[PDB]
Amino acid sequence: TFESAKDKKNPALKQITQIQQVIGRNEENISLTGYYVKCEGNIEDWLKKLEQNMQQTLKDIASAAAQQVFQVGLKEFVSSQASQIALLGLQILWTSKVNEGLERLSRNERNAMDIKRNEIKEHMNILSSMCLEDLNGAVERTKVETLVTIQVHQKDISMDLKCKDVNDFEWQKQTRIAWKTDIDECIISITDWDSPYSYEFLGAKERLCITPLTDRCYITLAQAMSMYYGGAPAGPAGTG
Amino acid sequence: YINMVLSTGEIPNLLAKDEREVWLGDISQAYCKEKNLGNIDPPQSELWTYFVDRVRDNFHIMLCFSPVGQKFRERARKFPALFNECTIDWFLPWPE
Amino acid sequence: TMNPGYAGRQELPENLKVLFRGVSMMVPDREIIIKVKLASVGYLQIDLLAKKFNVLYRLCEEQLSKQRHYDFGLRNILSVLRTAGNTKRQEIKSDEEMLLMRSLRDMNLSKLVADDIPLFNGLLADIFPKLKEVPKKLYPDVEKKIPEEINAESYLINTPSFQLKIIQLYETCLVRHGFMLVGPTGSGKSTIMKILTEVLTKLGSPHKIVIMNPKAITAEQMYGVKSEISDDWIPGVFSTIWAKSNNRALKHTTWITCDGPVDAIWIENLNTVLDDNKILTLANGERIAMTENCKVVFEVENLNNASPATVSRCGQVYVSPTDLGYEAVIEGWIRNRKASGRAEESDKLGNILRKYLINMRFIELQSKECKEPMMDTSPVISVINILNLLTGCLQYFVQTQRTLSEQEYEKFIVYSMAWAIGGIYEAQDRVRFHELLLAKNAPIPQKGKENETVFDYYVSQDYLDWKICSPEEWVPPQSLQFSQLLLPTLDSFRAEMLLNFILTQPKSHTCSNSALLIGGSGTAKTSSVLLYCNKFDPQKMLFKRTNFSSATSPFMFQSTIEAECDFKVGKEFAPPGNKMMTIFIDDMSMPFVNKWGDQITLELVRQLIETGGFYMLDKTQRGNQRKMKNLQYIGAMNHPGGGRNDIPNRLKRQFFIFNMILPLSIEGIYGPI
Amino acid sequence: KVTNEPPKGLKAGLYKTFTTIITQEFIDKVDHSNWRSLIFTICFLHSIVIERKKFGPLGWCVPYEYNYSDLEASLLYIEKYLTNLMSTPQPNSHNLPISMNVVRYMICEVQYGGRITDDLDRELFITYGETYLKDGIFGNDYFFPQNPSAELIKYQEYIAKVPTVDNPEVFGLHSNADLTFRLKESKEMINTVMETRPREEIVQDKAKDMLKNLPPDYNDVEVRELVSKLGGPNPKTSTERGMTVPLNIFLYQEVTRMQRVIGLVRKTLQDTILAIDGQIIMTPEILEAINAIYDAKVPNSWLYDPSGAEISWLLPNLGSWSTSLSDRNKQLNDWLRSGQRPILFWLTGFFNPQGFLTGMKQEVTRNHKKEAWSLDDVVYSTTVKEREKEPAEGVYIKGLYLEGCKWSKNGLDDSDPKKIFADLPILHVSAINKSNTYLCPVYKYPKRTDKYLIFRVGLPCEGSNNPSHWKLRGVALLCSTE
Amino acid sequence: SAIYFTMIEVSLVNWMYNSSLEQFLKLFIESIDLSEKAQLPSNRVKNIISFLTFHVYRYVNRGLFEKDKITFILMMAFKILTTAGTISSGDVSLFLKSQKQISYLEDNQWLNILALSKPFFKELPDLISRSENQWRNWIDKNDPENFPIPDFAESINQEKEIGSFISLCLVRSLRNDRTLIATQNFISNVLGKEFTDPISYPIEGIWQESSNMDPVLFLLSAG
Ligand SMILES: Nc1ncnc2c1ncn2[C@@H]1O[C@H](COP(=O)(O)OP(=O)(O)OP(=O)(O)O)[C@@H](O)[C@H]1O
Ligand SMILES: Nc1ncnc2c1ncn2[C@@H]1O[C@H](COP(=O)(O)OP(=O)(O)O)[C@@H](O)[C@H]1O
Repeated sequence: TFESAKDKKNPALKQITQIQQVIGRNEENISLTGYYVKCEGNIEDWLKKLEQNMQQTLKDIASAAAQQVFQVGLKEFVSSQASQIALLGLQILWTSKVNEGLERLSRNERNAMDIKRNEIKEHMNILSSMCLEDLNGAVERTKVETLVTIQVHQKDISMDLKCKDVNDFEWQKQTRIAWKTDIDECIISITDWDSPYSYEFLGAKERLCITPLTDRCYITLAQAMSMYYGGAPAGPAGTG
Repeated sequence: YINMVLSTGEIPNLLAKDEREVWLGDISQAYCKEKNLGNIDPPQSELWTYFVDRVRDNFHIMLCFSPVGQKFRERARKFPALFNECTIDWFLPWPE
Repeated sequence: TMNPGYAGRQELPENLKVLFRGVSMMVPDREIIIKVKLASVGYLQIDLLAKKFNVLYRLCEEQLSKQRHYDFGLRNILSVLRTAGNTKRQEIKSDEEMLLMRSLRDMNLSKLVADDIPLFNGLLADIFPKLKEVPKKLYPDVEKKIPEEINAESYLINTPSFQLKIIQLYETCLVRHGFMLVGPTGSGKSTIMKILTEVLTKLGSPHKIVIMNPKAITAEQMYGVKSEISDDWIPGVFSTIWAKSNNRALKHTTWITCDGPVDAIWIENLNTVLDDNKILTLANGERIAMTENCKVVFEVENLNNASPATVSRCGQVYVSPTDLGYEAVIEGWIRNRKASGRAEESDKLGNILRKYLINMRFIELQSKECKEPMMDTSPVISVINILNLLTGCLQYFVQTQRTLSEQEYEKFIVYSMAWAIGGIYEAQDRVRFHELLLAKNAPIPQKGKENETVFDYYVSQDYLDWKICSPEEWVPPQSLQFSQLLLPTLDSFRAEMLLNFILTQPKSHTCSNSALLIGGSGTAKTSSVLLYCNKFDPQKMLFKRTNFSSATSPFMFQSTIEAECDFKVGKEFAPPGNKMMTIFIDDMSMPFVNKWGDQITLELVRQLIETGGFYMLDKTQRGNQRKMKNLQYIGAMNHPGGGRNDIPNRLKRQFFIFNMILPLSIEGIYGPI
Repeated sequence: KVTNEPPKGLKAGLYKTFTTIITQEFIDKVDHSNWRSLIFTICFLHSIVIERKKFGPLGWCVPYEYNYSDLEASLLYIEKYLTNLMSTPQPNSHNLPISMNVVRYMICEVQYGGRITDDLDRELFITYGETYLKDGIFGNDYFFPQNPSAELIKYQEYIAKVPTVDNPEVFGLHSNADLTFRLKESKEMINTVMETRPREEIVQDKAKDMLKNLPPDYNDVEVRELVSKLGGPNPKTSTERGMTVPLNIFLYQEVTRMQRVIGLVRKTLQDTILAIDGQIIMTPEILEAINAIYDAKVPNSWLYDPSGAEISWLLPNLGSWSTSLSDRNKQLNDWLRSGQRPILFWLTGFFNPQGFLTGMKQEVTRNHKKEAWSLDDVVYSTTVKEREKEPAEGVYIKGLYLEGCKWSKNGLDDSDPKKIFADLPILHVSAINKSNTYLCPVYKYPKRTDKYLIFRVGLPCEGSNNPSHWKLRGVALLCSTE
Repeated sequence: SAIYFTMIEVSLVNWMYNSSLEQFLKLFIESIDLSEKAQLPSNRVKNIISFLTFHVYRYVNRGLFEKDKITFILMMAFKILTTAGTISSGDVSLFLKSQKQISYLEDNQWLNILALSKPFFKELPDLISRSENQWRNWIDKNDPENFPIPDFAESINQEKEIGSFISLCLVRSLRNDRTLIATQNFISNVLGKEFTDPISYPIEGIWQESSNMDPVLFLLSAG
C-alpha cells in the first residue's frame, strides 16, 4: 500500500505501510509494518529501506512470537501468527521441551520426559481434529497441513527418541533451533553447525516431508557450508 | 499405382476430372458399330465398361527386374498381383 | 544439481571437481505423502490409515492382473483424498476406517474388468478385517428416475448392470474433471451417455453433448495453425468448440466427447486441461480458462498407445460385454422375435435353440480334433453369425406370413449352423464335424448320403428336402477368353446360396450386411464374386471394385469412397446414389501393419461399417462428418497365418466369414469350352 | 603417451596423505594432545576406507571416489568446532572438554556421505567410525596398527615401520579375501584382451543340434486350463480354484515370462542357422549371434533390451545358462503339470521372488486368523531349521548360499570353500507386537547392489562376537554362485 | 609383421591406444642401430628377435593401463605363435571359451568337467582322470601347476613345443583361480622371463625422449 503523507509545501509523499503476498485471486497474506518506508528521489534508497524495514519488523514480530508461543497455548498463536512464525514457534517449543525432559531424566528417573512427549501427543489430536477438516481460504489451508506434516514427523521422532542427555547422538541428529534471549537472535543448529535466521518473508509455502535421505542431505549440506564449499547433488530423474 | 493398373485400370479421379464423359462421347461413334445394338442406341455406364475393356485389352506391360539386390523379393511380396497375373517367361541364366 | 551422463552431457574439469561436495538423493517416498494427505483432509487416525493405503495400493498394483487402463498412482490417491474431505466434513462421527474402506472401494470399483473384482474385494477383506460390510450410499432420486425414461423409450430394456454402470458413471462425473468410457463395441456406451444426460436434464439443470473424433481430422487442423502461404492465422475446431462452450451466463452443461482411441501425439497437449491447472494454452499465445460449465468425455474403446501421464489424468469407467452376452444376446433376439412374429415363433424356435446351442457349442472347438480353425475367433462371433444366418433362413416364411412346424425349424437350425461354424474348416474337419452331428444332432440328409457331407445339401423352402445342383449354361458365341468368362460351377452356386441369405436382410441390429470369403491365392475369389456381380440389376443396384496393396492410406480409401458416393447422402441428397451400391475388396490383409502390431489401415473401413461416414479433410471445416445412409460391403481373405497378415480382431465381429475351398472338379470346368 | 595411475598400498596412500597437507596443518596446533589424535584418526580412517575397495563387491557394492576434498573438508569443521569450544574455555581440565558425538554424525553422513548411493554402505561406514573413533580419545591404548607420539619426523618413521603388505584382518575382514581379489582382477584383465580381438562351420551345426534339446512351448489355451483345473493353499482348507489363490496367479505369471523367453530363443536359433543353410539376406544381429555362439558369452538378445530385461544372465553359452533355463522350466512344469505343491521351493528359478513372499503373507492373513489379522498388522520373521534331515505356515526354500561362516555356531571359514550352502530357512509371519540379533541381506546375484535385495533375515548367533564383528566382516546370504 | 599386427588390435580395445607405422618404423630402424651389428651375423639375427621384441614391447607399455599390462603381452605371444607354431584358432577359442562321470568333485567343478569334455581332452576324463589316487591332494594344493605337475600326460608336458598351451588349457578348465600367475608363467617361457618383471619410468629419463617438436601426453586416473 501507498499512503500519501502531505508534507508542508511539498507534494504528498507515498509511503509503504504494509506488504502482501497474493496467491490465486483473493487468497493473500497481509503483514503490517510498525517501521515505515517512504518514497524518495533515489530508487535504490527506498528499495533498500523496504528491505531493511522488512527484515527488522520480521525480527521483532518473531521476538514477540517466541514469548507468545508458550503463554497463550497452541491454538491461539497458531491462528494468530503467520505460517513461517508459527512453524518456528512449534519447532522451538518442541526443542525446548525435549531439552527439559532430558535434563529431568538426567537428574533422576523421572516421568517428565514422557509427560512432555504426551503433551505433543495431545497437541496432535487438537490440531488434526478441527483446523484440518473445515477451513476458509487457500493460504490458511496450506499453512495447516504444512504444520501437520512437521508435527507428525516430530511425534515419530519423539516416540523413539531414546537419548539420555543433550550430548547424545540421537538428539544431536536433527535440525534444532534456539532463539537466544540474552543476545536477542535466532540460531538454527545442526549437530554443531549453527547459522542465524535470515528473516525473509515467504508466507505459506508447501514445504515437503522429511525422509532419512533428506536427513542425510541436510547433514551433508550443513557441513559443506561449515567448510565453505558447494553441495553438488547427483542422481537419476526426479528424486528431490 | 502400376499394381492397381494391373488389377483394375481405373485411376481414382484421373479420367473422371470432368473428362470421362467427353472422352466416351468421342468413342460412342465406334461403339455404335462395335457392339451393334441394332444400330439404334446405347447407354452411358456401358460406354465406360467398353472403354476399360479396350484399354485393358490393348495395354501390355513389360516389367524387367534385377534378380540380385535386396529389394526385388520384398517388392514382389508386397505386391501380390505383380508376380501373379504377370506370366514368368524366365530369361535363361546365360547357360553355357 | 549436476546430472550424470546423457546425450549432450559433458564432464567437469578436475579443477572444478575439487570445490563441490556430493549429495545423494536416491529414493522418493509414498507413505509420508499418504499421511500428510490424510492430514490435509483432516483425519485423526493418520498413521495407521497411511499404512492401510500404502499396503492396499501396493498389493493391488503388483498381484492383480495387468491391464493397460489400470492406475493406482498418486493422482488416484489425491482424488480419493479430495473426495474423503467432504465425507468427514459432514456431521459424521463414526470411525474413520469405515468411511475410508467405503471411499476406497467405491472409488476403485469402476475401472476393474470383471475378473479382478473378487480378487480386489478379497484383498480388501485382508486389510479391513474388523469391518465386515458397509452399504453403498444410494442416490434415491437417480435410482427412481432412470426406469421412467427407460420405459418411455420403446426399444429399451432395463438391466441391473445398466443401473450399476450408469451410477458409477454418475459418481465419476461428480468427482473428476473428465472421464473415459472404456469398453468393446456394441456394448452401449453412447446409449449410457445419452440416458445419463437425459436423467440430468429431467430435474432441471440441462445438459448438452458434442461429438468429435480426433484421428479423422488432422491435429494441425484440430488445434489450428499459422498459414503456410499467407502468414495469417486459421482457427482450430477443438479450440472453437471450447471457446463457444466455456462462456459464462449460459444454462447448458457442455460435454465435449472425443470418440476414437487415444494416440499420444494429439492428446498429450491436453495435459494442462486435464491437470489441476484447468487452462488451455495454444501456440498462438492464446490461453482460455476452464469453467465448471464444461466436461471432457472420451468414448474410446481401450488405451493401447497411452502413457501413464494421460492414463492417470482423468477418470474412467469400464463397460463389459456381459451387459448383453452370448445366451443373453440370444435372449434379446428372442425378445425381438416375440415383438411382431409373436404367434408361437419365439417359443417354438427356442425349444430346440436353447439346448442345441448351450450343450453343443463347446463340444466342437477341441472335443473333436478341429485343430485347423484357420480363423482363430471367440464364440460370440460364430453365435451372432448363426443368428444373422437364421433370420435370413426364415425371412421367406416371415414375408408370406406362414407358421411352420417344429421339425422344419430343427432342420433350418441344422442347415444354418452347419455353415457359419463349419465355414472355417477343411474337408477332413468337415467330415469329423459331420460325424459329430450324426452322433448327437437332429437329422441331416439321410436319403442317399453317398460319401457326401451335410454341407453339399441345403434346406429347400418349398419342402423339407436336401437337394443341390448347378444349372447348365455354355457361353456366348464370342471366342475371347473373357467372353468365356466363367461357368456355372457348384462352388459358385453354393457361394451365392450362402451369400444372398445374409445380403437380403434389412439392416437388423447385430447385422451390418457384409460378407467375407477366405480362399487361397488363386481359389476362385474374384471368379465367384464377379459371377455374383454380373447378376446385378444396374437400374436399382450398382457395383464398385477396389483392390488393396501395402501402401494404401486413409487419403486413398477416403478418396475412393467419396468418389464412389459423389454426394453427402446424409443431407437429403444423391438421387443417383439413391440406388443401392456395394464395395468389393479382394484382400483386406495386404495393407502395412505398423511396427507395434496395430495396422492403421482398416480403421477407416471399421468406422464406415460400424457407424457410417467420417470426418472431412478439405481445409475448410473440421468438426462435422459425412454420412452414408446406404452402402454394402464384401471382401475376400487369403488364408491368414504365417506369412499372410491378419485383420484386426475388433472388425471380425461384423463380416460373415467362411471358407472357399479348391473345386476338386477341374475336369468339368473346361469341358464345355 | 605416458600413464601415471596410482598403486594400491596402505602405506603408500598413507605416506602420500602425509605429503599433501602437512608442516602447516601439523605444526599449527596450539594443542599436542586432543586434536593431534583427531587428525591421526581421520587420516587413518581416510586411508582405510579408500583401500577397502581393493577386494571388490565384498568391501563396496560399487567403486567410490573418495579424495582429499572430503578429508581437508572434515578438518575445517573440527577446527571451527574446537576453536569455538575453547574460545569460552579459560582453563582446560585435561587439554579439552569436548563432547565428541557430533563429529561422528558429520564424518559418517556428510563428507563420505555424498558419494554413497547404497543403503548398506550407510551403516557399514557408521560401524567403521565406531570401531575406529572408539567414542573417545583414550590417550593410552593399542590400536587394533600402532599409536603415535607428538613429533612430525616421528610420523615419518611411524610410516616407515608400517609393513609393506598387510592382512585383511586390519580391516576386520577375513583372510580368504585374497582369492576373490585376484580372481576379479584376473577376470577383468582377460576381458580387456578379449576386446583387442572381438567361423561359419560345424559350430552352427552344434547349435543346430542344440535347438532340438530345449523344451517345447506351453500354449496358453492349455495353460489357462491347467492353472484353473487345480489350485489351493491346502487341500483340506479349500477346494480347487484359480485366480483367487496368490500362488496360482504367480504360477501363470511365471509361465508367461518363461514362454516369452522360450519363443525368442527357438526363433533366433532357427533364423541364425536359416541364413547359411537356409536363405535370407544376412542380418547384423544374426552375425552377432553367430560370434556369440562360438564364444562363451550368450548373445545380448537373451539378456538385455534397449532399457532392460535381464532374464537369466549367466556366463557360459550352455554350461549354466541353458542349464538354468531348463531347470526353471522343469521345476515349473511339475509345479504345473502335476499341479501339486512340492516342498523345497527353489527361489532362484522365480523371476520375481518378492511376489512369492508377499503372496505368502496374503495367504496367512486369509487362511489364518480370518477377521482377526489385517494385512498391515502382519510382520515378517524367519526361523532357520537347524537340522539336516526332516504344511505349516511359511515355506521351505532351497539353494541359498552363505559366505564366511556356518549355519549355526558361526565360526571362521577355512582357506577353501568360500561359498557355503545355506540350510532350510523356514519363514514365519506374525502380527506386530503379538539388540543381540544380527540382520543379514539376501542378494539374488553376487553383484550386491541396492536392487536384488529380496528380503532381510535376522540371524541371532553371536556367542562372544558382537554383530558389528559380522557387519564389518560383510556376511550375506546370496542366492546364485557366480 | 606378426608383431605389428598385434599392436594394431589394441587400438580396438580402447581409444588413445593408437599409433602409426612410422613411429614403429623409427623404433624398428633404431633397434638395428642400437645393438644389432657386432660380429657373427647369424647370432646377430637372433639378437634381432631378442632385442626388437623388447624394444617395441616397452614402448607400448609406457601408454598402457594397469588392467592392460598382462593383456598386450598375452596377444603378442599368441600372434607370434599363430604363424610358426601354427596354433589353431579353434584351440585358441578353446582356451578362451568353453557331470555323469565324476562324483566327488563339485557341481561348480562338474560344469568344468563338461566344459573340458565337450585332441585327448575328450579321451582322458575316464578312469585315468577318475583314478582319485593322488590328484585329490593336487587339487587341494595351492599353486597346482608348479610343484605337483599333472602326470596325466607327462611326455606331452616334457616336449614343450605345445605342452605349454596344453597345460594352460588344463589349468584354466580345471582351476580358473590360478589362471593368471600361470599366464605370467608361459609368457615367461615362450617369450622370456624378461617380460615378466617390474618397470618404473624415470621421469628424468623420460625427459630425454621428449624433443622440442613432440609433446608429452598423460592418460591419468583418479587420485
Ligand atoms: N479414421 C480412420 N478410418 C479408417 N482408416 C484410417 C483412419 N485413420 C487412418 N486410417 C488408415 O491408415 C492409413 C494410412 O496409414 P498412416 O499413413 O497413418 O501410417 P503411418 O503410421 O503414418 O506410417 P507411415 O508414415 O510409415 O505410413 C490410411 O490409408 C487408412 O487406411
Ligand atoms: N540427486 C538427485 N535428486 C533428484 N533429482 C535428480 C538428482 N540427480 C538428477 N536428478 C534429476 O535428473 C533430471 C535430469 O538429469 P539427466 O539425468 O539430466 O542427466 P544427464 O543430462 O547427465 O543425462 C532432472 O529432472 C533432475 O531432477
